[PDB]
Amino acid sequence: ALPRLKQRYREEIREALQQEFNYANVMQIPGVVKVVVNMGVGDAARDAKLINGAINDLALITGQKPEVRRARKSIAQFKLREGMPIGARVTLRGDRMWEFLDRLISIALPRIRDFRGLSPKQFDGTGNYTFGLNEQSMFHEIDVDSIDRPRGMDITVVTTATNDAEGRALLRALGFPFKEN
Amino acid sequence: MKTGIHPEYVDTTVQCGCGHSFTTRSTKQSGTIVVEVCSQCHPFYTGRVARFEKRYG
Amino acid sequence: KPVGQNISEVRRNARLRRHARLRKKVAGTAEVPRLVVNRSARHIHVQLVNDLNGTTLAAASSIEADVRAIDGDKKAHSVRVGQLIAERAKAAGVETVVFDRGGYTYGGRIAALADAAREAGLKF
Amino acid sequence: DVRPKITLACEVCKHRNYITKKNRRNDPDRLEIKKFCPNCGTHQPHKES
Amino acid sequence: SRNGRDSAAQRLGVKRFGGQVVKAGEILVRQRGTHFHPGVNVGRGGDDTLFALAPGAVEFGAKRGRKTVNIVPVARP
RNA sequence: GUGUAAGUGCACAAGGGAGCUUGACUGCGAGACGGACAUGUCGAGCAGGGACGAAAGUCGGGACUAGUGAUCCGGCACCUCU
RNA sequence: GUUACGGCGGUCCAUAGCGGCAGGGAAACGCCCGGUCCCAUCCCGAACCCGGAAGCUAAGCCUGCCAGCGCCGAUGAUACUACCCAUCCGGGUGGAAAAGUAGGACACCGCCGAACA
Repeated sequence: ALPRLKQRYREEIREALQQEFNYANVMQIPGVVKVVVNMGVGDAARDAKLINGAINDLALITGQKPEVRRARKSIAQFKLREGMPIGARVTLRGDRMWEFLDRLISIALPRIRDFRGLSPKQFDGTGNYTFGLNEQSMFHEIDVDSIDRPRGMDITVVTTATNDAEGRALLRALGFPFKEN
Repeated sequence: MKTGIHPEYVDTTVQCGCGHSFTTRSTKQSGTIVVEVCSQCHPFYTGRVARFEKRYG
Repeated sequence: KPVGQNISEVRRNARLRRHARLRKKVAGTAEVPRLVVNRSARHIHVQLVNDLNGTTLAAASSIEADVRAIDGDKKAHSVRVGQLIAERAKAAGVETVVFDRGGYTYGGRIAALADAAREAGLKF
Repeated sequence: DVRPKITLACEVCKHRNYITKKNRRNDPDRLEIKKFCPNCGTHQPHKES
Repeated sequence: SRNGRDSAAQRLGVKRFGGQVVKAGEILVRQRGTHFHPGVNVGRGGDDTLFALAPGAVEFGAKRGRKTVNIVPVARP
């Protein structure tokens, strides 16, 4: 079996992009590469338990155990020291990537309160989109009664595209609820 | 695939307000999953002078 | 025009770099030549190098039709290639060699062919 | 003090000795390491005294 | 005045120069870093000291941008 | 960036990470550097018994150069000495 | 012996690098397909490893051309300097820079193997 988003991209999105941009060789078609969800606690510098709550939230939402990022620089304004856990990170590739993308697009984004769309201006040169949530309640993989403190994210979708226009085209064809500019 | 480092998976029917049985794997153990809204039914996927005229005309 | 490097660049540069980093401790002589392996996704190749003179005493590969005729897996092809290099070294008079893994992990096909050279009469 | 010279004798009699130092607060418990013993010609572990 | 303190001279430098014949074990240079790198038949000590591993004549060469010291096995009479 | 001053080095890494481990060994040591002397420093290699490694091999503390005190006197452990 | 071929090495390791333009996939070199087996992720079959060849030269790779950026670089002269004259000033004999300029340069050599003879 194939995830429906991946099957859709294989069949119709590829031909749509090929018609739109007229790539010289078959393997210029821009595709998704990986998805990274970053949850930087920052406040975990005092109490470690915040990093554990972040670990559980990420593991529940993505489905795989997240990796704790160490602080690679000491700072005094944030009373940071090298080596304590600051934030988590998950790299999603392949089938798990596609499933997660389907879940997010079709369930999580519409569940956001007074959702008005995500700006299509967040790409950077190579068409790797990155937005950020403020809480984790949109996903039903978590329990509202279980959660106690909001924890936002930074979802970044790195693609094979070379330009911002191609990246936004691929994401819009995928079903991203962009705004209009 | 490491056996004991990740949670469970199960084919669950995802339900929306439109009335669609969505047979696909999920982690929720309800067997059938119900959501109120999704892409199929979401709306995104789917002057003072005037006030004077209303009041007095 | 792709924005960054291709994955082939990363792989090739990393392999050349980590082959060079192990060539520090491994160098071949006339009586103790360096047996360097080059492995692709489709084939495997070996040579016997005397590093002082920069020559090659013996060589073997899965390109050769005689070893291509075997129907075994990639591991079987590597095993037979190891046998070929072993008996060619025997015909070359070289008895002891030093195994140069060419920057690849000593496992799978390369380990199979190195073992194959070992029990075929090459002490290394 | 800190890092005092410590004495570790061979476990199997002969009271053969090596000396070294360690943090007595990083390693408060007695140190155990395996070392060559000349008379036995063998590698036995040595217990800090 | 705060100043007035200095350490002893360490007598570092090159001990045998190019063309000098040496015996095995003979110290070639006394250096702190690896200003000269070991070449053929030349080893490196704990304090980055170069010494001869075989008898012969000292030869200063450059290998891949680094100055190196090698020993040439002078021909037996 | 290299625990620590400075300098000489180190990107081939000597810098960052991971697995196993105790060579932070015993008997020695060709040949040397430096030196009034006393001090000090490097050292291939041999043997025993080990660690890591598929193997070649490397390991007689730490990238290197500071982190120390002669003789006398006395304490402790062992010795097929008296 | 030949080929726009693949590897292993070199050279007081850029005269070689970088950049631009134009090409190619015979065997090879790769990208590529998948995670069933050896094996792997401080999470991720991304990488490592394994199993295959549907597609592709878009990249890598290599081929030809550009001095463009970097790089190499004289001779002469000068700075400086050993010795000797010279009361100072300076001079004679010998050595001789750096910078700059003319220029060079889009690498060269070696050993195997592929395909062709």
